[PDB]
Amino acid sequence: VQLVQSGAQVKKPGASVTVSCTASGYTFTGYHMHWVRQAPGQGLEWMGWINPFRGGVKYAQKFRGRVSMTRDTSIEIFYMELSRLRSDDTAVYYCAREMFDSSADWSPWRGMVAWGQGTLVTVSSAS
Amino acid sequence: SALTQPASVSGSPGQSITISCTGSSRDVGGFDLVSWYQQHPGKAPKLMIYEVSKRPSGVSNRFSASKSGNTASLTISGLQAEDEADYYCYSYADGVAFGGGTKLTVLGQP
Amino acid sequence: VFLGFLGAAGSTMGAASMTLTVQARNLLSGTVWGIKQLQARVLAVERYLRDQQLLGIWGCSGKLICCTNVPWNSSWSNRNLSEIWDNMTWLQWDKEISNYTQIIYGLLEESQNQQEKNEQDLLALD
Amino acid sequence: VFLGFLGAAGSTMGAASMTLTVQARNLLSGTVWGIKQLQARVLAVERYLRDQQLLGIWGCSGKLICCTNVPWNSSWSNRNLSEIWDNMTWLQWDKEISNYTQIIYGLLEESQNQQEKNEQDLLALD
Amino acid sequence: NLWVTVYYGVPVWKDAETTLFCASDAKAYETEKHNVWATHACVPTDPNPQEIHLENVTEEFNMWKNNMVEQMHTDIISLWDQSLKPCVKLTPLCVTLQCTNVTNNITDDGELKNCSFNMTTELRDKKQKVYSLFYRLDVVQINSNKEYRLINCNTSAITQACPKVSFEPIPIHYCAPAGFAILKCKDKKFNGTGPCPSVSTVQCTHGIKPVVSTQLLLNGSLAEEEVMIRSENITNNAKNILVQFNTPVQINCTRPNNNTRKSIRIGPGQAFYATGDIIGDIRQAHCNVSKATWNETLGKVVKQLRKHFGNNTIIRFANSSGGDLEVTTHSFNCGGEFFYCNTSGLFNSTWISNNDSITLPCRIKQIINMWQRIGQAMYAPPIQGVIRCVSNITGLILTRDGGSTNSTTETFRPGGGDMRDNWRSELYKYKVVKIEPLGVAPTRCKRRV
Amino acid sequence: IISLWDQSLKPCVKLTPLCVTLQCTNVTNNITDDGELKNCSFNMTTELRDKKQKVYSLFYRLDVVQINSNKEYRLINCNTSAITQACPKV
Amino acid sequence: GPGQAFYATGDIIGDIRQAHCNVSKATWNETLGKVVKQLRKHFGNNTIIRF
Ligand SMILES: *[C@@H]1O[C@H](CO)[C@@H](O[C@@H]2O[C@H](CO)[C@@H](O[C@@H]3O[C@H](CO)[C@@H](O)[C@H](O[C@@H]4O[C@H](CO)[C@@H](O)[C@H](O)[C@@H]4O)[C@@H]3O)[C@H](O)[C@H]2NC(C)=O)[C@H](O)[C@H]1NC(C)=O
Ligand SMILES: *[C@@H]1O[C@H](CO)[C@@H](O[C@@H]2O[C@H](CO)[C@@H](O[C@@H]3O[C@H](CO)[C@@H](O)[C@H](O[C@H]4O[C@H](CO)[C@@H](O)[C@H](O)[C@@H]4O)[C@@H]3O)[C@H](O)[C@H]2NC(C)=O)[C@H](O)[C@H]1NC(C)=O
Ligand SMILES: *[C@@H]1O[C@H](CO)[C@@H](O[C@@H]2O[C@H](CO)[C@@H](O[C@@H]3O[C@H](CO)[C@@H](O)[C@H](O[C@H]4O[C@H](CO)[C@@H](O)[C@H](O)[C@@H]4O)[C@@H]3O)[C@H](O)[C@H]2NC(C)=O)[C@H](O)[C@H]1NC(C)=O
Ligand SMILES: *[C@@H]1O[C@H](CO)[C@@H](O[C@@H]2O[C@H](CO)[C@@H](O[C@@H]3O[C@H](CO)[C@@H](O)[C@H](O)[C@@H]3O)[C@H](O)[C@H]2NC(C)=O)[C@H](O)[C@H]1NC(C)=O
Ligand SMILES: *[C@@H]1O[C@H](CO)[C@@H](O[C@@H]2O[C@H](CO)[C@@H](O[C@@H]3O[C@H](CO)[C@@H](O)[C@H](O)[C@@H]3O)[C@H](O)[C@H]2NC(C)=O)[C@H](O)[C@H]1NC(C)=O
Ligand SMILES: *[C@@H]1O[C@H](CO)[C@@H](O[C@@H]2O[C@H](CO)[C@@H](O[C@@H]3O[C@H](CO)[C@@H](O)[C@H](O)[C@@H]3O)[C@H](O)[C@H]2NC(C)=O)[C@H](O)[C@H]1NC(C)=O
Ligand SMILES: *[C@@H]1O[C@H](CO)[C@@H](O[C@@H]2O[C@H](CO)[C@@H](O[C@H]3O[C@H](CO)[C@@H](O)[C@H](O)[C@@H]3O)[C@H](O)[C@H]2NC(C)=O)[C@H](O)[C@H]1NC(C)=O
Ligand SMILES: *[C@@H]1O[C@H](CO)[C@@H](O[C@@H]2O[C@H](CO)[C@@H](O)[C@H](O)[C@H]2NC(C)=O)[C@H](O)[C@H]1NC(C)=O
Ligand SMILES: *[C@@H]1O[C@H](CO)[C@@H](O[C@@H]2O[C@H](CO)[C@@H](O)[C@H](O)[C@H]2NC(C)=O)[C@H](O)[C@H]1NC(C)=O
Ligand SMILES: *[C@H]1O[C@H](CO)[C@@H](O[C@H]2O[C@H](CO)[C@@H](O)[C@H](O)[C@H]2NC(C)=O)[C@H](O)[C@H]1NC(C)=O
Ligand SMILES: *[C@@H]1O[C@H](CO)[C@@H](O)[C@H](O)[C@H]1NC(C)=O
Ligand SMILES: *[C@@H]1O[C@H](CO)[C@@H](O)[C@H](O)[C@H]1NC(C)=O
Ligand SMILES: *[C@@H]1O[C@H](CO)[C@@H](O)[C@H](O)[C@H]1NC(C)=O
Ligand SMILES: *[C@@H]1O[C@H](CO)[C@@H](O)[C@H](O)[C@H]1NC(C)=O
Ligand SMILES: *[C@@H]1O[C@H](CO)[C@@H](O)[C@H](O)[C@H]1NC(C)=O
Ligand SMILES: *[C@@H]1O[C@H](CO)[C@@H](O)[C@H](O)[C@H]1NC(C)=O
Ligand SMILES: *[C@@H]1O[C@H](CO)[C@@H](O)[C@H](O)[C@H]1NC(C)=O
Ligand SMILES: *[C@@H]1O[C@H](CO)[C@@H](O)[C@H](O)[C@H]1NC(C)=O
Ligand SMILES: *[C@@H]1O[C@H](CO)[C@@H](O)[C@H](O)[C@H]1NC(C)=O
Ligand SMILES: *[C@@H]1O[C@H](CO)[C@@H](O)[C@H](O)[C@H]1NC(C)=O
Ligand SMILES: *[C@@H]1O[C@H](CO)[C@@H](O)[C@H](O)[C@H]1NC(C)=O
Ligand SMILES: *[C@@H]1O[C@H](CO)[C@@H](O)[C@H](O)[C@H]1NC(C)=O
Ligand SMILES: *[C@@H]1O[C@H](CO)[C@@H](O)[C@H](O)[C@H]1NC(C)=O
Ligand SMILES: *[C@@H]1O[C@H](CO)[C@@H](O)[C@H](O)[C@H]1NC(C)=O
Ligand SMILES: *[C@@H]1O[C@H](CO)[C@@H](O)[C@H](O)[C@H]1NC(C)=O
Repeated sequence: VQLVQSGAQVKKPGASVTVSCTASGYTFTGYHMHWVRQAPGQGLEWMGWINPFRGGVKYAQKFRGRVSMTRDTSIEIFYMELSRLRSDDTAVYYCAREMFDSSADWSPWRGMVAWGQGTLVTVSSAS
Repeated sequence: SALTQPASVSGSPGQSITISCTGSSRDVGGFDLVSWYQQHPGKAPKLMIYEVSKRPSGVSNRFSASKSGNTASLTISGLQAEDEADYYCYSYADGVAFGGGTKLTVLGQP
Repeated sequence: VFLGFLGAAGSTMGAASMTLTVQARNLLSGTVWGIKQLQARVLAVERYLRDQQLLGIWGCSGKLICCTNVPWNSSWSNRNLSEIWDNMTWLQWDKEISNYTQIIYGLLEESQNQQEKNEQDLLALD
Repeated sequence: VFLGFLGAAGSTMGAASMTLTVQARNLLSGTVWGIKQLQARVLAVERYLRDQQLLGIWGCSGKLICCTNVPWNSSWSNRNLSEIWDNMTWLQWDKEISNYTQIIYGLLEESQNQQEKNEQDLLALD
Repeated sequence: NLWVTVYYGVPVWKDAETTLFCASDAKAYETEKHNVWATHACVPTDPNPQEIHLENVTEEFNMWKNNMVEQMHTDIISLWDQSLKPCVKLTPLCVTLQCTNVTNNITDDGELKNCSFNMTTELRDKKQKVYSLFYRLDVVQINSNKEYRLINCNTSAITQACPKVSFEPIPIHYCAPAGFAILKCKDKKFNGTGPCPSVSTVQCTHGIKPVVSTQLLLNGSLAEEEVMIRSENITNNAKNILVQFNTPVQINCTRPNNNTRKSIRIGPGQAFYATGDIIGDIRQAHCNVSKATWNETLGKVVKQLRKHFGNNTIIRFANSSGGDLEVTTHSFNCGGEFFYCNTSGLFNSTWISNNDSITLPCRIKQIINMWQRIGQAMYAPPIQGVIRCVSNITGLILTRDGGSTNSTTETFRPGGGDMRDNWRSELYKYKVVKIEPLGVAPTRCKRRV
Repeated sequence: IISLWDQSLKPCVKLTPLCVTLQCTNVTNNITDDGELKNCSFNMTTELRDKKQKVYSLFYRLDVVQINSNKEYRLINCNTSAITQACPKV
Repeated sequence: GPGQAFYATGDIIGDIRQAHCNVSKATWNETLGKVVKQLRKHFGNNTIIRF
């Protein structure tokens, strides 16, 4: 399995960044997808999860209203759009495949077995 | 974060170390799915301890995980220079909550 | 009593010993999406004949009653008659004795029909 | 002895009579390309019923052992008991009697059950 | 000394799974309508639906580990596919549609595209120029005017549901063969899991209307006594909250546009029913819900939810987070064409301690790919005249939102999408069991030699 | 095996519109090749029935046969028989 | 199609060679010889077997 992401992006404060994570080597419509955010030098932060079957999404409280997660099951690509970008959003973003299927043997949260290469978004008021 | 980890732990090669993940009674103690990810500097993390004690594939038996009340613990046996990376705790706190992260250093200056 | 199919399910084994004629009669029930009914009515008759073969290879050859010469092993839940026929129902009974049914059937068929049938044959051969 | 299915096929007929229980239970075994097993397990149930119906239409109504009042005719490979029950096997037995097996069934079901059941019916007529 | 005795036909059942057949009512048998979607060869139901009741019985039910819902889902999907296959294929409809906005004035929103295209006629030599009125959710622009093409002309083979069939959910009784029985849990308070006090036996279930809907359980069965909140894992928020109402909430959904049907011939013996010019006023579909009834129903639901989470807490509602059009909105079929009402005005309230109707915008989408069957999409033909249907909301498929370091106001948002929950609302009180009529038991009896 | 083979091809893709006049040229190679690699370019019907697509492929010599400017080829068994692509998911 | 994809061979990346199948000449010689020793049984006491 492989999760290939886009390249590093340079966005001004107040813009909207759209990152893409393409999956390869498994059934696309049977595994959840977590979106993880990490500021360089800080801890790990979670944003939301996508269920590719009908694309049922659930965001984190810190980014509910800003973040929008969708997917294209034809190309098998998850898309994450982030609006109202601030200087804090300068960070690396990862797409994490769930360890197991969400439909089967999944009551509780567990597993981020596969990750992406990570995309670094740079938000600074400089020109 | 919802969890509190040591800022940085250290150990001698070949020994055993215990990293503590301190959470409340509704996140770590209330469920049994504290996991441990291995994040190398500048790379994507890797799940090395899923469930609460079990480990996923690709990870040897050098890692173990236990839970006492609301305090989880990751024990590393036979430390090696390859383990000089970050190790993050993870718990289901009515959602997704991660530990503050702990920098591991073996056979090296602080 | 005739309380319908499985009517005496929760009743004691002593009382459920008279409803056996009911839960037997309802054991046989007299394209696409129509393969279901055919496969189901084949599985039903196959299961019924499996149970009937198990019953025939025992010293019963008949329904609703049976006896034999195999003794009740003291290890298999040693109790009394009222302690089983009046203190429990068939559900709790098979639940607590869902251990030995296979070996019990094996002994029932082997030690009896391979011995008592040949015994009858040799006592009639004279 | 329990030598598995067809365990004592090559053994003597006298000893092969003590292994009929393992082969009496195994005669039932509990889209496209799935039609194979669905048309086979409907053949298995229809085949076993054919032998059971014959075992019922005859004066047996019993499993693994049956004795009838039809006297053994000398024309059906007249031999002795020792010359057959110990010097031959069930494999060799039918190979020489595969001439009258269809008519042997006849006099064994007609002259027996249409007579001894009618004689039993008139015996209880009083 | 005791001896074993064999009893044949003992009251003994064991959990198992088997191919359950059907049984339809013979009242709608005169409504053949050329092989109605579901019931074609469904054997007639029981004229006397004998349902035997039991006592001193307890069974460990499980509506989430039930294998009847899986059988029902697979049977519904297979029946849908087999009813779609003999219809007309719409593979030549994938052409560059020269689309303009419908003949209207300003303040239109699209949502009604007049599209003209070169369609093949009967004779393979000649061609034909025909027009239709699609919906914006059904077409997508390919990039002089604006050229469009059907939404499922790049990832799936579109098929038109031949209109001789219908979509009316007909009562389907999933019945078990001989040697199997179905256990009905006829008690009032039953969360789904655990032992059931009142376990009765039956040949099979009641009339089940296989309604395919999201965020709202239309034409469903009501709850035993009061509103019941059923979820697999209360702590899990992803678990779809299955609410069962006691009072059915009336909902009147109307497609007011008077559509005319044009029967364009795409091939020899191949038809194509397209939307002609809309004769009358150009309005949009809507679903009225009496605001007072919906309010009091939401009040009952929050009163019951205040039992599973704390003594007293704050419950908040909001419109769906995101995803495909079939989850962010409430999807259902009214008169043969499926459409989606966004239902933002139905989940807005907030409860802490203590005459009109609400109108929701409904968008229509004729090209459908329900059940996410990638590679096989359906085309819903238009329906002549105004469409009207008065349904009863009897359930809610909600989902709890994630918590926080401290959570005093839990928010619930509509959801679902997976149609297994629509069946778990009916197959929750049922379970199939196989009979083990053989029983060994000790007694003083002993056969002779 | 034969009956089980056909039931694995019927749900796969059909290539009846595939074999059009193929402008096959030899792949980029030097002398002493043997052929065995035909770079064929052909018109193919895209998703839209109206528009067409000019796409190429690399067929083998045993798959194409010249029908009779450069040489033009077509699939070998695209007379005679309806070619069917074994959908590669299996 | 719509939604029907002819998987075709794109440009061959790398060096252009042809397929082959290797077989240990030590084993294959010995294997065929073991067959001749058995095949000579069915045709004379000693005859010339040619492959
Ligand atoms: C919940 O239960 C409601 C009560 O049954 C039900 O409402 C009825 O739904 C039917 C259709 O589902 C409505 O009937 C339509 O009436 C028009 C006018 O005559 C017919 O043209 C239409 O037939 C269509 O014909 C097409 C061509 O043959 C065919 O392709 C279509 O499939 C379809 O058959 C229908 O007969 C009826 O008016 C509604 N009654 C009312 C007032 O409630 C709801 O739809 C149902 N909801 C769900 C989610 O199923
Ligand atoms: C079959 O046709 C359907 C209908 O067109 C089609 O669905 C659409 O596909 C497109 C792409 O194939 C989707 O568009 C994407 O949407 C996301 C939304 O977040 C965008 O991020 C994508 O790229 C934009 O952003 C990038 C930044 O990361 C830019 O680099 C890029 O230039 C874009 O600005 C892209 O626009 C679209 O959402 C779907 N949805 C619809 C309208 O149905 C389907 O994919 C087709 N399938 C195939 C491949 O046959
Ligand atoms: C579909 O296409 C295939 C491939 O083209 C085709 O199979 C071939 O058909 C041709 C005939 O159309 C066959 O050609 C013959 O081959 C033999 C052996 O090499 C030659 O001897 C023949 O030469 C002549 O022989 C006779 C001389 O007196 C006469 O009969 C006549 O003059 C002949 O020209 C001739 O070339 C070819 O062998 C097959 N084989 C291949 C390559 O597949 C198939 O028939 C087509 N199906 C159709 C047309 O429905
Ligand atoms: C969608 O587009 C088509 C194509 O333009 C429209 O069809 C055409 O509409 C015009 C305007 O009504 C028709 O013209 C007039 O129609 C009346 C009908 O009684 C007739 O008496 C007049 O002599 C005149 O022809 C036209 O005939 C009609 N047909 C075509 C294909 O040209 C269609 O109305 C549009 N639909 C909507 C609602 O936008
Ligand atoms: C839940 O409710 C929100 C709020 O209504 C819905 O989203 C919002 O919908 C409005 C109306 O369509 C959008 O407003 C319009 O936005 C465009 C730009 O996108 C602008 O040009 C128009 O002038 C107008 O302001 C609004 O942007 C949109 N989003 C937000 C952030 O408010 C949402 O879709 C609802 N969800 C469901 C499932 O119904
Ligand atoms: C067989 O013939 C085809 C068609 O000529 C060859 O494919 C084509 O090869 C050329 C290069 O020789 C490609 O051109 C380049 O494409 C890239 C695409 O990003 C573009 O950036 C360059 O400017 C340039 O145009 C061309 O795209 C490619 N395909 C097509 C449809 O023409 C093929 O390589 C030949 N076989 C072999 C094995 O060489
Ligand atoms: C499925 O839902 C279950 C809901 O009961 C959940 O188990 C329960 O989780 C709560 C916390 O949310 C535990 O509560 C407290 O239990 C002891 C008390 O000393 C300590 O572990 C903590 O203080 C904890 O908060 C329940 O004990 C626990 N179990 C029961 C029987 O209620 C499950 O974890 C959920 N998921 C799974 C995998 O089943
Ligand atoms: C679904 O429809 C409702 C209709 O009320 C939308 O709700 C509001 O609609 C008005 C229309 O002028 C907007 O101004 C508001 O912003 C909408 N939202 C709120 C919170 O009042 C609702 O947004 C629609 N959902 C969509 C568009 O997906
Ligand atoms: C696709 O169709 C076009 C139709 O024009 C073909 O174009 C002609 O091809 C011949 C042979 O190479 C040339 O002599 C003509 O000059 C071309 N016409 C034009 C207008 O370009 C084209 O060759 C076809 N492609 C294939 C390989 O099938
Ligand atoms: C097929 O031919 C028709 C001819 O009518 C093309 O339609 C053209 O004419 C229509 C009538 O005025 C216009 O409404 C169309 O916009 C116009 N199309 C063009 C070329 O601009 C039609 O486009 C042709 N092919 C298709 C299906 O695109
Ligand atoms: C429960 O027990 C009563 C007697 O106490 C009996 O009459 C009744 O039939 C029992 N229920 C069942 C289902 O057997
Ligand atoms: C009785 O049980 C013992 C084990 O407790 C077993 O060894 C013995 O064979 C059993 N006897 C019979 C009659 O099965
Ligand atoms: C039978 O009893 C033994 C001993 O308690 C137990 O280990 C075994 O699982 C039982 N088998 C069953 C219940 O089928
Ligand atoms: C062969 O004959 C011997 C005679 O003692 C018997 O024991 C054996 O079972 C026979 N073979 C088989 C397997 O029938
Ligand atoms: C015995 O054989 C003779 C000669 O075939 C025949 O006439 C007679 O009917 C037979 N008797 C029986 C019992 O079949
Ligand atoms: C029975 O024996 C006769 C000779 O007496 C022979 O012709 C006939 O074919 C035999 N039938 C069989 C072997 O079924
Ligand atoms: C009206 O239709 C035209 C034709 O496609 C389109 O370009 C335009 O945006 C539409 N306007 C709306 C949104 O009503
Ligand atoms: C229902 O009750 C049972 C028994 O207490 C419990 O195990 C289960 O988690 C509850 N959940 C539901 C389905 O509401
Ligand atoms: C829908 O219409 C019916 C009459 O057909 C009426 O009884 C009902 O109250 C209406 N429901 C709503 C939501 O207004
Ligand atoms: C529902 O009724 C209560 C009581 O009057 C009121 O406080 C609340 O605002 C109402 N909510 C809605 C949605 O109208
Ligand atoms: C939702 O509620 C707010 C008030 O809290 C109101 O302003 C808004 O209009 C409501 N939503 C809709 C669908 O109109
Ligand atoms: C609500 O309407 C549906 C329409 O199909 C009907 O089946 C249902 O019985 C109605 N509600 C009640 C409780 O009658
Ligand atoms: C080119 O094609 C012809 C005809 O198929 C073939 O004979 C030749 O070997 C190919 N290659 C070269 C190098 O000419
Ligand atoms: C095939 O490759 C393996 C691995 O290198 C080697 O051991 C074996 O001998 C080879 N076989 C042949 C036929 O050369
Ligand atoms: C082939 O190998 C066998 C076994 O080593 C040997 O006897 C034989 O002479 C060999 N043949 C040749 C031609 O070398």
